[PDB]
Amino acid sequence: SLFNVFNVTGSAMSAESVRLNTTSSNLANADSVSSSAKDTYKARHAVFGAELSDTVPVKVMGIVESDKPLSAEYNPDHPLANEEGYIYKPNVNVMEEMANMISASRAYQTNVQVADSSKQMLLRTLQMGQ
Amino acid sequence: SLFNVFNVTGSAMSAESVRLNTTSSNLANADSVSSSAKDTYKARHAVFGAELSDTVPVKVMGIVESDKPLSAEYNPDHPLANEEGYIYKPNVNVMEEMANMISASRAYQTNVQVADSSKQMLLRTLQMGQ
Amino acid sequence: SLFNVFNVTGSAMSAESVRLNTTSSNLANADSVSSSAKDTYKARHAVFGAELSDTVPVKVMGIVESDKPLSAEYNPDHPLANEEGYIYKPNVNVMEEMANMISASRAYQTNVQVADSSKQMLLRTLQMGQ
Amino acid sequence: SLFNVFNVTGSAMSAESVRLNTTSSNLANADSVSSSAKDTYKARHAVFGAELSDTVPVKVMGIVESDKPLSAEYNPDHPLANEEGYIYKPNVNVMEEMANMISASRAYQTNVQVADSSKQMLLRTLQMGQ
Amino acid sequence: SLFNVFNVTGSAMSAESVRLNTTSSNLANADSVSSSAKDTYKARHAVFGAELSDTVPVKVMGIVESDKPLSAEYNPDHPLANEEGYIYKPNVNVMEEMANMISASRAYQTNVQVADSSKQMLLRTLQMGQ
Amino acid sequence: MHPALWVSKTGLDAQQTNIATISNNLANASTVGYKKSRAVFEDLFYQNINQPG
Amino acid sequence: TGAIEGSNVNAVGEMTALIDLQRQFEMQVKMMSTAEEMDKSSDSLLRM
Amino acid sequence: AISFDNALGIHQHTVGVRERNAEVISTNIAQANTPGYKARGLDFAKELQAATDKLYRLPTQPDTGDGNTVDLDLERNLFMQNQIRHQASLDFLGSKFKNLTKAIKGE
Amino acid sequence: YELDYYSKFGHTDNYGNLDLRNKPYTQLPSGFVVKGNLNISQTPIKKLPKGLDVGGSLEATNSALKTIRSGTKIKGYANLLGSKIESWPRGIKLGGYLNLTDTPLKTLPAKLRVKGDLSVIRTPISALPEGLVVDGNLYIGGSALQVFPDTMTVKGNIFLGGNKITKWPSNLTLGGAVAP
Amino acid sequence: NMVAGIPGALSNQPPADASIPQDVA
Amino acid sequence: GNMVAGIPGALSNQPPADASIPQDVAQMKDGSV
Amino acid sequence: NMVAGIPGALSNQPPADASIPQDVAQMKDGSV
Amino acid sequence: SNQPPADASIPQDVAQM
Amino acid sequence: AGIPGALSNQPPADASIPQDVAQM
Amino acid sequence: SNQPPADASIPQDVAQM
Amino acid sequence: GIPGALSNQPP
Amino acid sequence: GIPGALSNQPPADASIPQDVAQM
Amino acid sequence: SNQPPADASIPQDVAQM
Amino acid sequence: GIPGALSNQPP
Amino acid sequence: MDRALFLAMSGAKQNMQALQLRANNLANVSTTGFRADLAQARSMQAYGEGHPSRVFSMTERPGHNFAQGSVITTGRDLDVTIEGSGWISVLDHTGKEGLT
Amino acid sequence: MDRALFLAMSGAKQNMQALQLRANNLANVSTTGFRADLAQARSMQAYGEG
Repeated sequence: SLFNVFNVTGSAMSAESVRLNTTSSNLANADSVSSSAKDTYKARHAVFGAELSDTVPVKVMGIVESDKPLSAEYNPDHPLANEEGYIYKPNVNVMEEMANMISASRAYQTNVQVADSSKQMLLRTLQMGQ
Repeated sequence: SLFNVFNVTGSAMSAESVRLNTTSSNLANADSVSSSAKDTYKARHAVFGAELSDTVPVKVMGIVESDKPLSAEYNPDHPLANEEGYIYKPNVNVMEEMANMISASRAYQTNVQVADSSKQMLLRTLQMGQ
Repeated sequence: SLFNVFNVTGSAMSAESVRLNTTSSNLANADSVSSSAKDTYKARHAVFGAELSDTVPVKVMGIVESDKPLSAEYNPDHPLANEEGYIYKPNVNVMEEMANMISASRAYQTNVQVADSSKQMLLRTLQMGQ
Repeated sequence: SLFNVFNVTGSAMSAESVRLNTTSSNLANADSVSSSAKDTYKARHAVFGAELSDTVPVKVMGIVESDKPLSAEYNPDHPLANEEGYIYKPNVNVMEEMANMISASRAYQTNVQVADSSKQMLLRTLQMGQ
Repeated sequence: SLFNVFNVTGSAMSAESVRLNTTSSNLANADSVSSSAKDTYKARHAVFGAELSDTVPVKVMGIVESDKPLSAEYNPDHPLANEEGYIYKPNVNVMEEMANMISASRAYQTNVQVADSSKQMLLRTLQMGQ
Repeated sequence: MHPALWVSKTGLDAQQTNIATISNNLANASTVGYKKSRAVFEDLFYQNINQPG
Repeated sequence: TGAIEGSNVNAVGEMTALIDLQRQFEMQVKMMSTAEEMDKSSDSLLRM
Repeated sequence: AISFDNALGIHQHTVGVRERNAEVISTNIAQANTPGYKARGLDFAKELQAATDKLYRLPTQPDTGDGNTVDLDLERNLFMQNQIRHQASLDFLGSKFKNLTKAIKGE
Repeated sequence: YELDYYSKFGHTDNYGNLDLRNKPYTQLPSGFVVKGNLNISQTPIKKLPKGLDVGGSLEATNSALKTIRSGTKIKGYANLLGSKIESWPRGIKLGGYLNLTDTPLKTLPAKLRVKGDLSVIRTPISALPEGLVVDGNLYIGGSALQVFPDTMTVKGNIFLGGNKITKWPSNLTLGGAVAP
Repeated sequence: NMVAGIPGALSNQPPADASIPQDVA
Repeated sequence: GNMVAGIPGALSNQPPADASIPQDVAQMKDGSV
Repeated sequence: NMVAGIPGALSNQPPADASIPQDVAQMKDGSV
Repeated sequence: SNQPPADASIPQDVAQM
Repeated sequence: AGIPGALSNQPPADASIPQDVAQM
Repeated sequence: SNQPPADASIPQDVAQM
Repeated sequence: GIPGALSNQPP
Repeated sequence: GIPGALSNQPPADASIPQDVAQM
Repeated sequence: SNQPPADASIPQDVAQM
Repeated sequence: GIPGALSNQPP
Repeated sequence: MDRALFLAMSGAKQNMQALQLRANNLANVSTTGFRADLAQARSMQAYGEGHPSRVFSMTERPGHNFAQGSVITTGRDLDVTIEGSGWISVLDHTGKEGLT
Repeated sequence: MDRALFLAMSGAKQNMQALQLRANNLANVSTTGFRADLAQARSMQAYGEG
């Protein structure tokens, strides 16, 4: 029904919000050599997935880390330097985060139009019978 | 018999409702890479039908996936990529989804007017001879 | 007989719809150096007519291309360039096509107002005397 | 007596219009060193009143000049300069004029809503009992 | 009882307006060393509260200053300098105040939408049966 | 994402690696027995869109 | 021999094509908007 | 038979539940900024059983130190859906009396 | 090919965790020591080197790992989800849980001690070893197990998950509850 | 006899676009 | 005739140390005149 | 019980950034 | 759920929680 | 199931199998 | 009319037909 | 009237 | 009729004698 | 309340207030 | 009562 | 509803396609031996009953810019550039001869 | 609204603090016997449900 559109579009609104927050944590950790949890932060990605289970909502199935190797930088005098003297920094790519930032915002706003479009159809469907 | 117009207008309301649900799923899954290259989401579209063997109802004959080739993207960083670093994405075109949203909403509300006006003609018929 | 008004407004609305589609094609084909068969697109324009000798319906009597010369562009390396390296493009002018878009839409909507107002006048005639 | 509201909101409409025209005279005469009445222009301001003692109308009781000293400028060769070489300019402050423009315009519009809403309450009062 | 909704949204708007004025006083006093009361200005933050135990209004239970140390500046020739030449300044952080300005405005505007939407529901209930 | 966004992003990523390759060469301008590296660009896959296959 | 041939992309030629594609794209979007605006208006005919 | 309980069906109770649901969503939006507040959800089937409750919503994302589990994207959508369904319930329950009055008066 | 000392350096973080995800490495040198966690998920590695030492946790989810040799020291947990391990060697010093879900595991060492949780979910294992001791939660859901040994020890909850148990241990002390 | 096809934008463009499946068209 | 008066807007909402309102007008804020 | 605290920027911070006063952070649990 | 969700932990050292 | 390398939001414990992620 | 209206062509190239 | 009120007539 | 009006039929052309000949 | 609220005061020095 | 709240009255 | 919605939609969709075609050229400015792709629009009238007012526009690739590229002097023996017009015969991984 | 506003604000705020630490280093170039201060960022995740 038209109410299923609200569930489908609403799921995308939450879905694009997850990717926006993941990108925000990527931009804020692009230069963080250290990290609690004994893990040099690596770029995270939200992998969307259609939950077919007509109406196909979108669900986040889990956040996946980047496969790119960490950026090694020779800083011998740093306390975190290894024997060779290289400290490692996250593999966050700025350009893809900016592209993800644009795409997530554009996709978020176009889901609002569909919810608005379905809202008007239900209101007119209610005016029938009056 | 006494409500032939309602069965046709109502069928259009159910038919145009499915097309909006399909549009919502296409826009909500426009960036769902999922996994592999054949389980990837593809734009779905309802098929309308009219059996002209008075009134010809409109019947949806199932959802059909688009034949457009998948949008390929070079990204040898996503862990769900392939040998050549390509992730195939759904063949959803935003411009055609926006047009379907406009066409579905307006056509759906047009049948509301016809169904609402059809009831008035039935009500006036009861006043014949009075 | 206000039913004649319905014919006149309906013929006017049909004429405006033809003009709108002509404007739509000009905007879409304002940058096309090629064509379907063999002839460069030229800005099309519907021809309205009034067969004055009551009411005078307005009828579209055919589409006539604009007589403005095609805008020649110097694209010498283009495959379709002539002996002098010029390619020709449609004579569509943006400013006048936008005015047609505004004029046709506003003219279309005011004829709906007349038909709706004329529809009411017929109804009040039915209720005359009782 | 909702008609008394029209006397209150309507009075504010005139009162906020006076303060807007007062602002315009201050904006236009912020750099005017001469005058037709032989006295240098000073930032004028309206005075609002409330004769509180049900409905209390707001009335402007007169325009009053600002108490700030005139802004002196060292222009020794100007025809209107004094012995010390200074000319005097109106004490109009840009920042407060912008706030007055924003405050007066918003105050003008918020009284339209009350005057419009009070109109509806009267129309429904006429409809009572039927 | 949708009239209780107006209390919750009305209390929310009051809470968000308090935070905005607190933000305004922080921006205006980010560089103020002196004060009327002989104590350096500290960044202020209104404390929201919820009496959860149906409708739970949000209440402001008081303004609480940030406990971060005052930013000391080496200004030995300043009249207010201490024995070591340090003057103390408010601990207002510019970035966190801009986020509060953005958050307070958006939270204010979304409660207007709820109040307006809840207003329509009550008016629709008045039309029940009649 | 519109495909034009990602096609342009590939160029940005490609030039980013080119800058990093150039930066290393200028860093080792005094290294004894060093060989310069150059980045090689090539176009990616070309796809038929208006055809089902 | 001893040289490598680069690409022949005319950067200005692509940029001026881009700005014309944007304007033509936006004008057609306005045509879509005025098409549904006319459709909404021509719906009170059946609104007796 | 012929009683208001059977004539009105369950539409007499749904209007009340949609009002309670709207109140809770209004509370969630207002308390979105107050730290420590846990988003409250209302179970529709519970008030269905009460006719013939006030649960907590588990977050999809972690907090940021506030402890507030309100997602304003979700609340707006749930408030829009409830308001649309509330009007339909009024239409359903309103027409119950309109048909009932026409049967009695015959006109 | 095989991982070298220089290739090892390019897959290590600041605190010393080796990341080999999707990397085309087939075998690791013997006597391998990792400062922190080890990740060999989705790797074509079919065998772990003898004398392997991991200062953190071993991650081999959805990998091709098949054989682990005895003497391996793992300080953290062992996660072999979706791998190709068919048997668990005797004498593995495991400082954490052992997750063997969706593996072709068939045999387990006798009197095995798991300092954390144990998973045999959807595994073709036919019977648990005698004297099994589990300090955490035991999940046997979807597996082929239907008879427990004479004596076993689980300090947490026992989750049947759907499989039917007919012969319960004679000597069993449970710190939690049993769930179907 | 039936008249079936995908409605909307996928059918209101020239067949050279080839978006509709051949069987459906 | 117990009214309250003053310059509305920006002039009055400054703190009194600004001394922008005339003193005669500023004293009609307590209900005088 | 009553739950409260400073909203906005200060609370949406990691606890290490001691912007929030200690007693106000206590209120964020429960009170009566 | 029938019980409030727990808050979020943002420690500067996970070993101390 | 779906993605093979999803993360877990629970703090590391090294003793309890994380059930937040779809561990199948 | 008694004959159903013919379907439009929109040919890519007119010569191909 | 207002003591500092301005006149609308020429001085 | 209006002079110079366009036609709604493919434009008889050159190649393929078929059009050049049949009126 | 029944008693008009008092005007707020914004002095330069709280002593001379 | 928020412990240590600022007041709104001249110190 | 008016068929002008789809007539304008089909033009807006094609303008995006031409934009992507130009985007690939700018992404391939530094590519070696790369011939820029040309983009244009073709007008295809909707022949049929009624007034000839509806004409569609679809983008196409009429050809490529076969001009000589920018020659880079590297001083390397195994680097060659074609003078003027020409091609080099190569076979790809499929063993299919193609000009480069 | 969305919590990414404060998630990015909590990152921009720390960048200014890191900038202050580097500013103190450059102000102390002429200072005698001054040991430079290193600046680093620690990644801390909000552990919990979701």
